[PDB]
Amino acid sequence: FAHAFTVHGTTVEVDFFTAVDDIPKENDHGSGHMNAGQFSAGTFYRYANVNLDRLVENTGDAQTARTAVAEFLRAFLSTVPSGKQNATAAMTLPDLVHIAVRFDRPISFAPAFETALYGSDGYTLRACQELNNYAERLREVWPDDAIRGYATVENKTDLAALGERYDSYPALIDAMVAAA
Amino acid sequence: TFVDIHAIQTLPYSNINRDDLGSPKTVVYGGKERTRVSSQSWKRAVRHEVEARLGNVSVNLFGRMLAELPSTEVDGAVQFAHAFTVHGTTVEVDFFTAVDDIPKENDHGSGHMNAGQFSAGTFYRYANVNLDRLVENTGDAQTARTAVAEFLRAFLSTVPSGKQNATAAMTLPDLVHIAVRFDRPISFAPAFETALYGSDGYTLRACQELNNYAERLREVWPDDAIRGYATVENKTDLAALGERYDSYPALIDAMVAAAF
Amino acid sequence: TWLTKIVPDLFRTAGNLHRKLIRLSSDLGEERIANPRQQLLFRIEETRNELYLLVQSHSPLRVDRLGPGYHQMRNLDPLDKGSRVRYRIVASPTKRLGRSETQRLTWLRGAAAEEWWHSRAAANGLELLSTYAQDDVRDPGTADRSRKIRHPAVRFDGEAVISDVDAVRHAVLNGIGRGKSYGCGLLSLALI
RNA sequence: AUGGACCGCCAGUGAUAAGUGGAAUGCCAUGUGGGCUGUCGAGCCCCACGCACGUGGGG
Repeated sequence: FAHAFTVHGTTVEVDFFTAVDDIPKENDHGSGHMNAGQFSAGTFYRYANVNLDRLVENTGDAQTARTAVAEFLRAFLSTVPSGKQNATAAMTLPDLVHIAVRFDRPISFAPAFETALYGSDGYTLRACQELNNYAERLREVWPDDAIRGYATVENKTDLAALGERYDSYPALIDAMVAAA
Repeated sequence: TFVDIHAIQTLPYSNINRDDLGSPKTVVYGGKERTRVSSQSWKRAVRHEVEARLGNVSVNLFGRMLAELPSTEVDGAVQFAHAFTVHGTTVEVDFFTAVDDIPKENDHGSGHMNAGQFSAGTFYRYANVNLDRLVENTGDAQTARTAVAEFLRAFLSTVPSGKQNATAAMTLPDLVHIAVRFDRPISFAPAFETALYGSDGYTLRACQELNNYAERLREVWPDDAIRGYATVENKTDLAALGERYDSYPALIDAMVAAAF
Repeated sequence: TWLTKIVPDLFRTAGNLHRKLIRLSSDLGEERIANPRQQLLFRIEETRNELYLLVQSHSPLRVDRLGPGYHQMRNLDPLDKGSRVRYRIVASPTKRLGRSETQRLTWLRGAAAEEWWHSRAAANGLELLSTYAQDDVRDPGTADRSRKIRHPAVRFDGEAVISDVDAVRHAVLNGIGRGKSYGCGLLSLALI
C-alpha cells in the first residue's frame, strides 16, 4: 500500500478558529479559546498491489482469495481515512481508477507525477492525461501481456493506453478480478 | 570486454535500506548528503531474481553462493556500485501510532507511538560486467550469453524488498544506457558531483546532465565503445549516449548481440 | 445579374483574388466583340483581414473550402430616367502613350479624372466621380498566370441620374474601366 | 584482484476526538480642452482598332 501523495505541490493552508464562550460576560466578551489548525487540499495519487500468489498461499483456497481481492479493491476505492471528517466532510470518490493485472512485476506510476504540476487550472484532467501518457510510454518501453482496464468520471478524453474502458467501478473490479 | 549499465531510476516515498537505526543510508557526496541504496542489498535482490528466473553461472556472474563453501572462485567479476540520489535529500520523519482495538473507559490511549524515517528521490544506479573473464570461467559463451542478458533484465526490473508493504516503491527506471566498452568500465557518477537544485523535478535534468558528461568523456577519450539507451521520455535527444532504442529488452538484446 | 456578399480567407495577392473568384464557378462563358467590352464584376470592401468583397455575377456561387459558413445571395434584375439613385465605383484612369525603350499610365489631378469618368458614362447615367490621384500584384509562379505589375485605382460616388437606362445598365453589367479582373469595373446603384 | 573477494537491517503499526473572529464606520470639498483648416499624369504583357494623337478587350 503506497503513501498517497498529491500530484501538485501544496503549501499548508492555515485556518484560524475561535471556540466561542456561550454565557455572555458582564464586561469583556472574548473568545473562549482560539487557535489555528492546518488543512490542505489536492488531487492525490494512490497505488496498491496485491500479490495473488501470496494471498492464495495464505488463505489456501483460490475462492476465498478471489473474494478477498475483489473486496480489497472495492474497499480501496470506497474508503476514506476519516481524519476530522466531522469538520471537513472530505468523503469523495476517486476521479480515475486503473486496474492492471500484471504477471511479471507491479509498477507504480508515481514517477509520472514527480514533475509537479504548475497549476492555475484544474489538475484532474491533466493528472489523468499525464497518467495516461506515462502508462503508454511504459507499455512501449516494458512490453507485457498484462490485462489492463480503467474507469473514469471524465469523458473529455478517451485515455487509450489505460486499456479497455468500463462504465463503472464494480464492473471494472469484477472484470479484472475475473481476469485474474 | 566490459558491459556496463547506468539507470536513472526514481523512487517515491520509501525506506528501502536502513541503518542500524531506522534512518536510510546516505552518502555525503559533492558536499550535499544524499540517500543511498547500498550495493549488497540491491545485489542480493538482483541475484535472487536471476537465480529464480534462470531456474554454476550464479557463482560465476556473481562471485559465490553465500550459504555454500568457497569453490575457489569467490570473485564474481560483476561490480555493483552503490546507488545514490542525483540530488541532496533530507531525511523525512513519518510519525505513526498503532491503534489499540479494545477500548477502555478512555479514548485514544494509542497502542504504540513512534516515528520512522523515509525519503524519496531519483537514484542514479550503475553496474559492470567483466565479460571476458566470465566467458573464460563459465566456459560456454552461450550460457554466459544467456546469463548476461538475464542479468541485465534483472538489474532493470527489480526493486529491493524493504518496508515495501508500507510503501509500494515498485518502479521502473526512467533511463537505461548500456555501453559495451573495451577499454575500461566507467561510471557517470561525477555527473552528479554537484547535486541538482529542486522544485522542477530531476528526471529530465539528470538525463541531459548525464548526456553532457557522456559527451565530455567521449570527447577526451574517443573509443570504439558500442552504445545505446532507452528512455521513458521522447522529448529530449541525448546523442552522446548512442542510438536510441524503442524499449529496454530490445536494448538489452542489441547490446548482448554487440558483445559477441 | 445577381449580387452576393462574400469573403475569402487564407488573399496574399490580387491575382489569387481573381482565381478565388473563378474557381467557385464551373460553367463559365465569355461572349466577346472585337474592340467592345467583354461580357463577373467585383469590389474590394475590407482588405486588412481576410477580405470582404461584393460580387456582381451571372453564374451562381456556392461556398467553397474556407469560404463562408453559408452559401448573402440575391438575384436581381434591374430604373426610371430623371430620378436620382446612389452610384459607386472603382476604376483606373489612364493615358496611353508611346514609351521610351506602348504604355498605360489637367489632364494626376482631380479634374481630368472627372473628365475621364464622365467620358466613361457618356450618354448613360450622369454622375459625379470621387477623384483619387494616387496596388501591387505578382504571379504566384503558376505558368501562363500573369507576372508582376503596379497600378492605381480610384473610387467614385453619389446619385446618378441616368439618361439612357438600357445603356447605363449595359454599362453596369459590362463594367467601367480597365482591370475589371483586378478589382475595378463594378458600378453600384441604390434608390435615393 | 586492494584488512580485501562473497555480502539485504528486517518482518508490524489511524494521530486522534472538540471549536463564530466578533462588534462600529460619507473620501469628501473645487474645475472650458481650448483656439486654426476645399480632398481636388511610367504601369509589365498579349490581342483587336486607329486619323500612330491616341481607344478598347483581357490577364
